[PDB]
Amino acid sequence: SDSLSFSFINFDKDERNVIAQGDARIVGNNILQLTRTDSNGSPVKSTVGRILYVAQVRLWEKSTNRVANFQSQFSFFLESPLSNPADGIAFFIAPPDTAIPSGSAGGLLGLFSPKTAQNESANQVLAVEFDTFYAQNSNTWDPNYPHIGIDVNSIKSAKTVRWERREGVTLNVLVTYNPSTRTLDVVATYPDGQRYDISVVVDVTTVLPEWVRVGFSAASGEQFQTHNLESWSFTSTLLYT
Amino acid sequence: SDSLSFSFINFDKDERNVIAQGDARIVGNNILQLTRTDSNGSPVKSTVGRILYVAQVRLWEKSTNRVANFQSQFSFFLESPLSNPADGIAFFIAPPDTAIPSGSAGGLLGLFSPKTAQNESANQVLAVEFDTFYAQNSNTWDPNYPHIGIDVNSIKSAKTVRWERREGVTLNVLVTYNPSTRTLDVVATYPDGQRYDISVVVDVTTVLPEWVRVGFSAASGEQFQTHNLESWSFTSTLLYT
Ligand SMILES: CO[C@H]1O[C@H](CO)[C@@H](O)[C@H](O[C@H]2O[C@H](CO)[C@@H](O)[C@H](O)[C@@H]2O)[C@@H]1O
Ligand SMILES: CO[C@H]1O[C@H](CO)[C@@H](O)[C@H](O[C@H]2O[C@H](CO)[C@@H](O)[C@H](O)[C@@H]2O)[C@@H]1O
Ligand SMILES: *[C@@H]1O[C@H](CO)[C@@H](O)[C@H](O)[C@H]1NC(C)=O
Ligand SMILES: *[C@@H]1O[C@H](CO)[C@@H](O)[C@H](O)[C@H]1NC(C)=O
Ligand SMILES: [Ca+2]
Ligand SMILES: [Ca+2]
Ligand SMILES: [Mn+2]
Ligand SMILES: [Mn+2]
Ligand code: NA
Ligand code: NA
Ligand code: NA
Ligand code: NA
Ligand code: NA
Ligand code: NA
Repeated sequence: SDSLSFSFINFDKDERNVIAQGDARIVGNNILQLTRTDSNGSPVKSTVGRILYVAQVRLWEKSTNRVANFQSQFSFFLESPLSNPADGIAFFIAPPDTAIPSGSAGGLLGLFSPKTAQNESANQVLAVEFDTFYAQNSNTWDPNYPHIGIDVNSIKSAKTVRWERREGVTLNVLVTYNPSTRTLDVVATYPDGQRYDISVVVDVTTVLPEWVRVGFSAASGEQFQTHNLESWSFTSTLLYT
Repeated sequence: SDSLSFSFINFDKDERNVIAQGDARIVGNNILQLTRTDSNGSPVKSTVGRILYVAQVRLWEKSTNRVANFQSQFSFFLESPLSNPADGIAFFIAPPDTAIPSGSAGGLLGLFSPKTAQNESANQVLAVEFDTFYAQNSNTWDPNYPHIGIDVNSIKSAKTVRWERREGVTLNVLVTYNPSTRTLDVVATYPDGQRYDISVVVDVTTVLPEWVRVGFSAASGEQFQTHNLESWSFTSTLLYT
């Protein structure tokens, strides 16, 4: 598998190529609703939902010293009646058998377990998070404001940028990885043009195994909001260093 | 799933995204060998092997009047000690649960059943075949020469072009479907530039279900040859009519 690409303009309730985990489901109006809702569509507490694309990605190959580039383009929106809505949505990459960890319904975003969430040697997760909940006596690892972060085997982001959450508004995101510069970059844009950029140097060959799956995760703990993925397109190609 | 693309520059023995059927196997030299060989690598009688890509393709959608384009580019070579090597290799599209039919190890190319092989209403197969065996008292449906054919729910090709088999030589093939003209085109070239073209008008929405898998099939009956797929790339995008 030297390359893979796919796109979802919207989401099909009869989709065949998506592994859904936890509370994730595709709605009648073709939106991927990651976190659980009640029967009126209102967000609920203590929920994780994730999706992965079914086909595995060859992220790198040691025998040929190849590493893949990738791009992930997606749009999402969040809704909540709360002044401190939680917890957030993330694009992520993990081993193919990745499953929702225990204790992840909350600030761990469905991605980490409490005992190991800040121990990089215990994890294999690369993620780009949109984090709306940052209370300093609880999400102690966060900066004290809403933020976009790049997470490298830890819920404490390697780097963040201050972000503004906008109730019901769709954010457009492009995540790219350049293996020649080992740079993971993120550009997020709201409809009025407000832009957010964050990037880190990261060697994926030390973070993740050779074969991975890619997808999204979201969670709510005591505070809550819906996490709605509208669309997603992904591409990856193995390249020589 | 609104688009899918993938590429195999060669074949990984540890590939994750290929469904292998029958005798198909990936060699230590990264070649997909569709038909069975003995302990010395010599081709044998009465064998079928097929592969499908794991991710399903949405080829069309009735309720929205969408139909997908597709392109499939691939290379293969055939080897045999026989004067009448058989039976051939085909790129094919079929329902996602497609399995090797009984009686298909021979001129039916792993694609059709003997009692229904020329009854279009009984089948759901679109294929581009490279057919090396054409004995008129046996493969009665074939022209009396080696040929490339487009098969629309029948082993009797809707159209063929005369072809020359070249022992051990790689043929490079591009198959494309244009939904706006309903045209399926095939262009095949040998390394010296010798070219073969064949095309048909076919409405895939009357041939195949909305979701399909794509792949290759090969078979040998009483006469035999190896069928070696070297590389394959595919793309499909679902579009409005
Ligand atoms: C009001 O909720 C805040 O205060 C509570 C009492 O101290 C905390 O338990 C609570 O933490 C949980 O919810 C948050 C927000 O969903 C989540 O990030 C965290 O991991 C816990 O699940 C929160 O700080
Ligand atoms: C010597 O093989 C030829 O003659 C036999 C007796 O007439 C046929 O049975 C035989 O047909 C089988 O093999 C061919 C070639 O592999 C295959 O195309 C066909 O479907 C049968 O399996 C062949 O004509
Ligand atoms: C971090 O994780 C490693 C690997 O699982 C473990 O051996 C180590 O004890 C952990 N360290 C801390 C400080 O928790
Ligand atoms: C062709 O197949 C159809 C559908 O399976 C069947 O009803 C019909 O009898 C067949 N026609 C033949 C064998 O001539
Ligand atoms: Ca947080
Ligand atoms: Ca034949
Ligand atoms: Mn954070
Ligand atoms: Mn034929
Ligand atoms: Na692939
Ligand atoms: Na909702
Ligand atoms: Na798959
Ligand atoms: Na995880
Ligand atoms: Na051979
Ligand atoms: Na006939």
